[PDB]
Amino acid sequence: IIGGEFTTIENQPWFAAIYRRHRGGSVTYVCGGSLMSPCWVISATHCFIDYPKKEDYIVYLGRSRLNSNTQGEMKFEVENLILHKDYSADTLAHHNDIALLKIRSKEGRCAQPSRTIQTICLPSMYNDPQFGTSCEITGFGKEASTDYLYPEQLKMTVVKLISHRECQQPHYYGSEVTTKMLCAADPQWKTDSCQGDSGGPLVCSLQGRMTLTGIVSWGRGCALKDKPGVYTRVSHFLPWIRSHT
Amino acid sequence: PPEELKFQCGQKT
Ligand SMILES: CC(C)COc1cccc(-c2nc3cc(C(=N)N)c(F)cc3[nH]2)c1O
Repeated sequence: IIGGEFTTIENQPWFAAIYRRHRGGSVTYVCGGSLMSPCWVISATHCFIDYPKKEDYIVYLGRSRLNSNTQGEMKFEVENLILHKDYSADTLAHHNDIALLKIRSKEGRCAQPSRTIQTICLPSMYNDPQFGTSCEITGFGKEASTDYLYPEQLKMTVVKLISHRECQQPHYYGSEVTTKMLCAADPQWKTDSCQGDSGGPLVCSLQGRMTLTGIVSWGRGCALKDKPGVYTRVSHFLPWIRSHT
Repeated sequence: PPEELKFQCGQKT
C-alpha cells in the first residue's frame, strides 16, 4: 500500500495472510485474502494460477506482522483450493479473479472467533455502494513501486470508488475494465494498493455492514494519476461463491 | 453453544 497508516490485525480481523513453502527452509508471502466463514477464505486466482499445489500454501489468521509471530495468530493448511474456471489475464487485466481456499488446522478445525479473527460480510447479489463511497484496503504490499521488499507491519488506507464511466475513459483503462470489476482511487492519486496487495479486501459500508466489496486484483503502476487500482466486483460472483460455499 | 456462532461478520468491536 502506498501511503496509508501502519495498523494491527484488530483493525482488520478478517484479513488472511497466505504464504508458500519452499522446503529449501523458507516460506514467502504470496497474497492477502479475507475470511468469509469459519472454513473459507477468498482471494484472487492469479495468486495461485502458477503454482496450484495446495499442499505448499499456509494460511495465517490474526497476523499483524509479515515474518514475525503475532500473539493469537492461527495457522491452517489449504484443504481445497478453488480457482475460477474462466480466469484469464491479458496485458493488465485479470478476468474472473476470485479464488476460495477451504482451511483446516492441524487439529482439524476451521477458524475460531477472537478479538483478532472475525469474518467480513458479503454483499447481496449485484448490490454495490455508489461511486464516491470511501472504502478501505489492507495488506503487506509494497510501499513504493521501486521497493523490492514488503513491509513487516500491516498497512491500510482509504480510497474512493469511482464509476465505470470514469475508469473506462481511454486515458485511464478503456475497455480493459469490465462490469465484473470496480475501480477505486484517491482523489489526489496519493495512496493506492500495489504489488503484494493482491487478493486482499476492499471493505465498504453497505446497508449498515462492513462488506467485502472488492478483491485487490491489478493496476498500472501504483498511485499513478488516472491509473486507479482495479478490484474483482464481489457482488457479481455471489452465485459462484455460493456454488462452493 | 458452539464457538462458530460467535462470529459477527464485519464486527471489529
Ligand atoms: C503471488 C504471485 C501470483 C504474484 O502476483 C503478482 C505479481 C506481480 C504483480 C502483482 C500485482 N501487481 C499489482 C498491482 C496493483 C496495483 N493496484 N497497482 C495491485 F493492487 C495488486 C497487484 N498485484 C501480483 O499480484
